[PDB]
Amino acid sequence: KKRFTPPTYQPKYK
Amino acid sequence: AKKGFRAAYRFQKELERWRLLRCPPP
Amino acid sequence: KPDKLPLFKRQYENTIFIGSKTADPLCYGHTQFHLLPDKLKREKLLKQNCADQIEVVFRANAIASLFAWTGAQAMYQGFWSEADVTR
Amino acid sequence: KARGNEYQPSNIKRKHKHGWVRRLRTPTGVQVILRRMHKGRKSLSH
Amino acid sequence: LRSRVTDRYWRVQEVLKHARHFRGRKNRCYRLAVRAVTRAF
Amino acid sequence: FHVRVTLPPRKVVDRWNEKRAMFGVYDNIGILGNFEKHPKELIKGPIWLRGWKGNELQRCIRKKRMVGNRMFIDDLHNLNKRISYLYKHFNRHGKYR
Amino acid sequence: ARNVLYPLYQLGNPQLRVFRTNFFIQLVRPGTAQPEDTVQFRIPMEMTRVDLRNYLERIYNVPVAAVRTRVQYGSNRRRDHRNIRIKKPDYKVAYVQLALGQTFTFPDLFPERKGASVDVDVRDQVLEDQRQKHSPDPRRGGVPGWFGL
Amino acid sequence: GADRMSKWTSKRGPRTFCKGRGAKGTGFHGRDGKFVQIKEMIPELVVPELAGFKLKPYVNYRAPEGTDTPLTAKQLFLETAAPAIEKDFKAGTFDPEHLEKYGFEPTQEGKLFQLYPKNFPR
Amino acid sequence: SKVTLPPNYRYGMSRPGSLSDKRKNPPGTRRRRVPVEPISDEDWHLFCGDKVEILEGKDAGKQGKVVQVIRQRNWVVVEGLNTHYRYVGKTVDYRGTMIPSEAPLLHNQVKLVDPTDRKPTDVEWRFTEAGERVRVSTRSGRIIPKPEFPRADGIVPETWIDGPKDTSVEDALEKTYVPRLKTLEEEVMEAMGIQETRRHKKVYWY
Amino acid sequence: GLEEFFDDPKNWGEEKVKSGASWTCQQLRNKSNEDLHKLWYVLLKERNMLLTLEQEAKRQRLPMPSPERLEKVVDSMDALDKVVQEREDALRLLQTGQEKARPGAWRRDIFGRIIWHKFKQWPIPWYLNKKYNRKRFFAMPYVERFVRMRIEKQARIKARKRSLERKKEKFLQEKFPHL
RNA sequence: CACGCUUACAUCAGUAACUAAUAAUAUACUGAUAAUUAACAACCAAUAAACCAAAACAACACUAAAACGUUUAUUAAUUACAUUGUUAACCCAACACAGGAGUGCACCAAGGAAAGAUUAAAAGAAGUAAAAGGAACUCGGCAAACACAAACCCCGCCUG
RNA sequence: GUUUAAAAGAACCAACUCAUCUAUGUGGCAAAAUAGUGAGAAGACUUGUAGGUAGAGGUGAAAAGCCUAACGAGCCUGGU
RNA sequence: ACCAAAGCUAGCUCAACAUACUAAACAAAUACAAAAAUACACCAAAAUAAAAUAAAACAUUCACCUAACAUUAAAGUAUAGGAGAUAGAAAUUUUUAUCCUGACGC
Ligand SMILES: [Mg+2]
Ligand SMILES: [Mg+2]
Ligand SMILES: [Mg+2]
Ligand SMILES: [Mg+2]
Ligand SMILES: [Mg+2]
Ligand SMILES: [Mg+2]
Ligand SMILES: [Mg+2]
Ligand SMILES: [Mg+2]
Ligand SMILES: [Mg+2]
Ligand SMILES: [Mg+2]
Ligand SMILES: [Mg+2]
Ligand SMILES: [Mg+2]
Ligand SMILES: [Mg+2]
Ligand SMILES: [Mg+2]
Ligand SMILES: [Mg+2]
Ligand SMILES: [Mg+2]
Ligand SMILES: [Mg+2]
Ligand SMILES: [Mg+2]
Ligand SMILES: [Mg+2]
Ligand SMILES: [Mg+2]
Ligand SMILES: [Mg+2]
Ligand SMILES: [Mg+2]
Ligand SMILES: [Mg+2]
Ligand SMILES: [Mg+2]
Ligand SMILES: [Mg+2]
Ligand SMILES: [Mg+2]
Ligand SMILES: [Mg+2]
Ligand SMILES: [Mg+2]
Ligand SMILES: [Mg+2]
Ligand SMILES: [Mg+2]
Ligand SMILES: [Mg+2]
Ligand SMILES: [Mg+2]
Ligand SMILES: [Mg+2]
Ligand SMILES: [Mg+2]
Ligand SMILES: [Mg+2]
Ligand SMILES: [Mg+2]
Ligand SMILES: [Mg+2]
Ligand SMILES: [Mg+2]
Ligand SMILES: [Mg+2]
Ligand SMILES: [Mg+2]
Ligand SMILES: [Mg+2]
Ligand SMILES: [Mg+2]
Ligand SMILES: [Mg+2]
Repeated sequence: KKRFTPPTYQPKYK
Repeated sequence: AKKGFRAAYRFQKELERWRLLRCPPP
Repeated sequence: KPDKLPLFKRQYENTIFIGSKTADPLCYGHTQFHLLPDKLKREKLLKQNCADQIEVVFRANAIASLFAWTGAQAMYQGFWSEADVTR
Repeated sequence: KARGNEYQPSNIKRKHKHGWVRRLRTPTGVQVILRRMHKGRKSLSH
Repeated sequence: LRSRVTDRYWRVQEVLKHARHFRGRKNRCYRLAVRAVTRAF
Repeated sequence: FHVRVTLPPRKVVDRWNEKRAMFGVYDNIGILGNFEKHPKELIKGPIWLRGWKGNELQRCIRKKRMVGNRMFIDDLHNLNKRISYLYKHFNRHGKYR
Repeated sequence: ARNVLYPLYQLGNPQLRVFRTNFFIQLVRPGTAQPEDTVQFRIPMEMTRVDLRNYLERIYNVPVAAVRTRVQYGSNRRRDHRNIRIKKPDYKVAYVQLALGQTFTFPDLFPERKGASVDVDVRDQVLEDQRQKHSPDPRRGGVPGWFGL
Repeated sequence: GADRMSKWTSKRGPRTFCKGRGAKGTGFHGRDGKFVQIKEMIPELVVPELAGFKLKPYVNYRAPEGTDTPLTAKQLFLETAAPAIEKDFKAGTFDPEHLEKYGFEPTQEGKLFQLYPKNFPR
Repeated sequence: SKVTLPPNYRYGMSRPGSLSDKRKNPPGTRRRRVPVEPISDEDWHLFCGDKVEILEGKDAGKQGKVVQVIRQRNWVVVEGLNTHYRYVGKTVDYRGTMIPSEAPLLHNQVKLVDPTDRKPTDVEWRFTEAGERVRVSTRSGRIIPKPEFPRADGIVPETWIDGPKDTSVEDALEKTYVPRLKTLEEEVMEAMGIQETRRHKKVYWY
Repeated sequence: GLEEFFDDPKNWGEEKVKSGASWTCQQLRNKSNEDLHKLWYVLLKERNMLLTLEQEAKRQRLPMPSPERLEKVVDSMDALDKVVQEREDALRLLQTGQEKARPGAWRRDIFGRIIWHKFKQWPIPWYLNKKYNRKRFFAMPYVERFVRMRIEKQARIKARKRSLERKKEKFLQEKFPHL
């Protein structure tokens, strides 16, 4: 399968 | 805040030891 | 500033028209007739408390319309800013 | 081709799909508004 | 009754006092000092 | 492991206040009083625990049976889920079997 | 009037009359170049051109000719310490062109006083003299000048 | 995404979204598409004559105040109708069926400014 | 106008909406709560303007006049008794005017003094038979008058001149109300002679 | 009469402009309807002038001379409005008996809450209005759970507030042993 | 201009630090004060009847049979000034992103700057030129080229 | 625009729409791009706005494609 | 020596009692594209719970699972169950009024 892991951003208060 | 007096008194002893090692009395 | 007249800026086709295309053989004007609309009546101006503008509206209509006409005639003859009118 | 720009803003579609009237015209949207009110949301709809 | 450890300072010092003459992070970090002190003994 | 740098104020606890002086005063009420009232009646607390003791599953079962009709929605849901989890864990999980 | 319910009009209804108006207007200086016959007001959001015309013609008896209104939007960009937007309130700005040819000019409501300026200059001179007399003597080198010998 | 906390005004929509800012209507739409303004719908400011009015926006600082006595319905009745009805009952011509002579109004729909429907803004 | 304060607020002898207070604690701070003894308004005997005595401090046993009171922390300050010296004029190359400011005092550290014997007494609230509530002492057994203090505005009703936009006392106290059963609208209409003949149509309300 | 928006030209550069006290409810009640109707505009002109002066002070980055005049004028106009409304309330209670001057009804919207729906002026009856007919004043059977949830949430809030007050009282009694 | 974002726009002042992926300072940070003014645009009649005969310079035709309208009769409150949109260097993509974006005008009369300062190592990317040979390279003439032509099969009729 | 008695699902080639091949890029300008080169380009054509079809389903000139960056069956909440 | 470290409070948790249970604000505007005063209507709808799990698989079955009868016993009894996993009563019995409520909870 074409398995892709999307990136996760961080909260902007940090 | 940690509820306790033993640690506080032991650290008072440690502080006195550090003070004696820093400024040795005559 | 002219915006306090009030005048508003716009962008569309800027044309120089005398009333007919340049290929028309009658490229000169004789007399214009301008009927004032119902918004600029004497009664409406008196209600608006604008009595001294009863002549200002006529003067403005004339100064605008006749200048547009004569400028269209001059630019149809071939005169412009750098080729200023001779007659 | 390039993704990520799937949101094309338009106030008509916004208010017609997630508006107050759209939520209140159906019993499920009324339940949505009630759930948002129970949670205490500052904004119940668009 | 929440019970937390209050003498962890001395629990760590009793092990770090045997590593002060070491080289590298074994004389500072506790995770690396417990292993270096056991091998020392 | 940073321990506080100042001594805390010594709590002056008096072991001779009203509660500490009259604690457990009527524990022998039935024995020394021509038994009419069991020491159960001195237990102050929740209704489903006055003179009763059990494990967590029995506690939850008794609470739901006694005061379940007055609990809130989320509280009753959490109680039902705790009952289910304790049932499954105590009847299917463990080592000694 | 604002924040009040108006009677529904129908054919043959009486004339709507307001006895105690709830509108309060400010007279603001034009931020841009304005002609002589134009006055700039800040009016409530619920006030119309005819409402301001009647306001100026009845309460203050001003021969107005034209009224033009606009709605200025207040900024909602600044953030609080909680990162919450603080919105400046929107306001209605009206431009009133006078009728009889009267020329209005916003006056200088804060003219400076010559005596006040002279007093401020004297205070500045006294402060400078005090600083000069309190400045340390360079020939002493930090020795306190209070003790005599 | 768009913003939800900001107010939904007429400045934030398309050309076909023109929401008023709170002003009252002053007329209707005529025949040729223009707006016909009704002179009965525009508020007429009733301004009195302040020429010989000897009263200022502020009062004397040395002038004394009074104890708070909020005017009540019973006090108003005692001030306007109790003496008249008392005199009428002492004279013996009191009529319980007709109370219009003392100021009572049976139906509000007759007069111009009614109280319960509140036909007047201010 | 009234300013709003967070529940975790500290009173520091400054106005809650003053620049000094805004510099002391900006709107992002929430300090620890100080325990304040509960004293209702019916049990506060310490007012502004009376001669009180100090109990503890370096200047103990001395008497002074109350200048300000703070009910949120049970604080009172007297003028020039319990003082510390602070500089106000401060610049890059000049200082001066070291003024003695006053530190606040607690109701446990200050008690009211009777004007009769000039001795510290305890104050108790009593109800006299004439319908007044006057503070009565218990040590000697006398009453304490009310220390009338001038208001913070700085204007005295004894010496006051009416300006161009002020009404006289006669015009302010002139009673001209005729309590009849007409509204202000009908009164003004009948006064100005406005004649309205047509009446409203049927309006539905729902 | 466009100068009425400004004070006297001899009070323009003044630092402090003193004025009298504000109107109090008793002084307003002592006057008649004519004098109240006139004092309304007398105060309105002063309020407009003070607002103009405040905006001009903001523009010039200078403090407004004695800004308490605006507070006094607003307080006086509020007292006048309160007195006129009190007279209107007494008159309407004497004539009709209604407490409120606008018709309304205690309704129950679709959200289960109990609201006070005020009435609007319509030229047609209620059974012929499209915009009014598509409104619902009643709750469906799925709103009872949300009503009970609101009840329980408010009960929990009140309970924890009462517990907080009790704990604060106990802490204060333990900190101050003056008993 | 439309759609969209809402003041990020304008004036003055400051930038030690915060935003600009660095400075200078400032349309992008901070504070105060001001602003977008209707003629353009939005909201801006129903009820019956006469009405088959396309738009494409529309003369007249083709097939795929084609949006866009007047007149007549009955009622349409009638009386200046109603309300709302008017800034921007901007929108959607985590960003001051080499990407995605409808329409009418012109190809400059309007917009901007590829290089922070040096040296001219290797390797890498882009380009130009090259003796003699001209596919001998390579899976394949891929790529490139002063060439930019002619044929033979397999599979799909073809456009899509 | 050019060739055509042609607006011929004709031809050359712009705007425009796709994405054949190669080289860079591969935490990059970019969670699919840049440069060169390509295919269509009056039509079964591109495209603006607004509405509809909703997951035991919709839609599909069947790639088991697409249905808000992971679809042999979306995501969120609850069962948990 | 920097970076840093330590406070004791804000408040929460579990119960008891309890009036008897959708707080306060509701001037105007708010189910037109919510907070937009103002025109001849249409308004409303119900049809079982399922499955994840256990039966070491999975097909009949699988306590609780947002429906009041509480407590002491009968009793985990009679019974119901691929008679397996498990489920599970009743007849009949006991239950004395109020304060003494706070916390070996953070
Ligand atoms: Mg996204
Ligand atoms: Mg406008
Ligand atoms: Mg959002
Ligand atoms: Mg709009
Ligand atoms: Mg727009
Ligand atoms: Mg008009
Ligand atoms: Mg944005
Ligand atoms: Mg920088
Ligand atoms: Mg700025
Ligand atoms: Mg513009
Ligand atoms: Mg270079
Ligand atoms: Mg450059
Ligand atoms: Mg460079
Ligand atoms: Mg090289
Ligand atoms: Mg090369
Ligand atoms: Mg070459
Ligand atoms: Mg060669
Ligand atoms: Mg070969
Ligand atoms: Mg080879
Ligand atoms: Mg090739
Ligand atoms: Mg070739
Ligand atoms: Mg070739
Ligand atoms: Mg093919
Ligand atoms: Mg063929
Ligand atoms: Mg072709
Ligand atoms: Mg390409
Ligand atoms: Mg090349
Ligand atoms: Mg190309
Ligand atoms: Mg081609
Ligand atoms: Mg081809
Ligand atoms: Mg749709
Ligand atoms: Mg299946
Ligand atoms: Mg399917
Ligand atoms: Mg296939
Ligand atoms: Mg396949
Ligand atoms: Mg997805
Ligand atoms: Mg199984
Ligand atoms: Mg298993
Ligand atoms: Mg299996
Ligand atoms: Mg299985
Ligand atoms: Mg089940
Ligand atoms: Mg059987
Ligand atoms: Mg088996």
